[PDB]
Amino acid sequence: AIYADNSYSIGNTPLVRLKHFGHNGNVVVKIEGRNPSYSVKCRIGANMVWQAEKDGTLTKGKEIVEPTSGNTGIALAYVAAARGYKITLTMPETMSIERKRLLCGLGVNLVLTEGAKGMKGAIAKAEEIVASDPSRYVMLKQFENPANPQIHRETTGPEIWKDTDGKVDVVVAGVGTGGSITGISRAIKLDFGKQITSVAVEPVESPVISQTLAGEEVKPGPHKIQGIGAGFIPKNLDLSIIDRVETVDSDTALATARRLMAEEGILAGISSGAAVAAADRLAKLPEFADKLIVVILPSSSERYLSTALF
Amino acid sequence: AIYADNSYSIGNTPLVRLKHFGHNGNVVVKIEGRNPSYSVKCRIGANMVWQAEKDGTLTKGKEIVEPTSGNTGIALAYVAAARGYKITLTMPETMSIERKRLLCGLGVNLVLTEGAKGMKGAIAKAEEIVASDPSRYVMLKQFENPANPQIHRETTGPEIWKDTDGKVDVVVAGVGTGGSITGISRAIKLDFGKQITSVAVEPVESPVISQTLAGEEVKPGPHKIQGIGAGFIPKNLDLSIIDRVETVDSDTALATARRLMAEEGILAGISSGAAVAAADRLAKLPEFADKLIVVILPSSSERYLSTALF
Repeated sequence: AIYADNSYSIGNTPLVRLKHFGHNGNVVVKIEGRNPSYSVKCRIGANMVWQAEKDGTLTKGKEIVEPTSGNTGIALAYVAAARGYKITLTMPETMSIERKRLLCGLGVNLVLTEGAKGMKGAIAKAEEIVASDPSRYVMLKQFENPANPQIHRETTGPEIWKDTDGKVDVVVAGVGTGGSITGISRAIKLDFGKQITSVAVEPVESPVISQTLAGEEVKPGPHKIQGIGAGFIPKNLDLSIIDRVETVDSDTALATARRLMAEEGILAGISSGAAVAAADRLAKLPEFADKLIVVILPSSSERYLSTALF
Repeated sequence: AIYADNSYSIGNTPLVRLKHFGHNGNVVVKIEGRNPSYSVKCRIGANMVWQAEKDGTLTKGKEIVEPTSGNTGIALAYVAAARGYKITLTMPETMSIERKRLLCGLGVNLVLTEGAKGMKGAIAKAEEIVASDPSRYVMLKQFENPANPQIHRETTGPEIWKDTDGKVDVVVAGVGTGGSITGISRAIKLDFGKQITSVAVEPVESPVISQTLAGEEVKPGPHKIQGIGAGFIPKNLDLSIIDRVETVDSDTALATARRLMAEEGILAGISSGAAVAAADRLAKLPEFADKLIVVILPSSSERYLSTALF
């Protein structure tokens, strides 16, 4: 069991039962912080690169270009270093010094865009760089790349099946790309044939999945629950497998993350608090009393030291 | 496989083969960053508490008091929160705001000592608090507590045996408490009967193990390789099982940690770079050419963002 590089070490993350949430230990958490670059995204960083290699879109000498400095950026940086690809990440010039230093540390070619242009500016610039030499540059496209949910179908979902001996009844996950909830859900429902309840979590400030499914006007808004609430329905969110949508507000998500730290001794990120708050709400409905609820905690706390968490 | 609290989730950390160090892949690293609170110390935080419980020194209502804010402090904070103990950590008032916020986040009662007094002040204060109500307060004493090396004999060492199918020939580890090298060494040499080479790593700036074994004057010095080089021989360093001592300087340790990041896509801490630099030196001696060298990387990189690493 020696990994040939750090990309292959993804996953096998542990399940920890919560003591101060749910009812008689019905809430259980999957610690995705225990990963090569400390987020759930390492699984997709790995698989998107592996997949582009197998299909010939990524070859020796080609360079990766992605508009991200979040978990996905960090994940692709580590994979690119592990597997010997150059990588450029585009991002607004107003990003954190810590994040700059971290990505630069991982050997990323950092391309800062105009502050004023925000995400839009960074995405446009990524596309511009690719356009300039399409045979040289490859954008992996986390929101739409099927390799994203597929890795969760092959690893994250079977890990949950196995660690629960098939007893999982409910999976609760925040939605960014939708990869986690989609892949996990397909694994449990389709590969293992169990009719669980799949619960998507989104910010009440930007409840676009809830609005969409209700046939209402889609109205995104700002929130502080980083990693989720992208403000649109991503292609990697298979709405067909979603049974339920829970909205959580930023303050509750933050307070819940602090509670996980101080009461459970679990170092999770803001989105982890959002996911647990939703799971805790379900866990205290009588309908979920005898049900084992498994919650994805996407990231670890030291990543949020600069933020409102602390 | 559901842990009853986060203390039980320790270990099972992965081995990753290095591409840009050693010779024909003879250097392999154990990623101790993949742990509940992101260091090797979580194993001892867990076991010292478990052991004090089993021997009746830690009971419901008693409070932990330790002079540490490093990895051990963070480790005990998470265990104390997971298992429902109050904890006070003493530390110089000049410690980092990040570290203050992190420990405070974990629900620690932080006791700041006089800047001028440094470590000495914090240790004295810990002892003072314990003295004031010895039936209330318990100090676990990482430098001398046998539960420290014992956890490494029971988990870390057998993990290395198993992941290498008994092929490990050399274990390289930096020494702080000496727990890692001691426990691992006892496991492999005594429990599994293989005559490996155990290599302690210390800073050339404070080479007290080298001085001691040579019968020379012991002369500690400041260095930046955090986690090692305590400036004395700790009781939990079993010198009997040490075959070799490698000294590494701070700059090389730092540059080596940056190389691990940028060339291997491994997010390790300063002491991880020190340990790899020593292993790389051994790995390029012909005597170690056909030998599998396993190196402990104690911590992950985001813990060193404020530091000289970045």
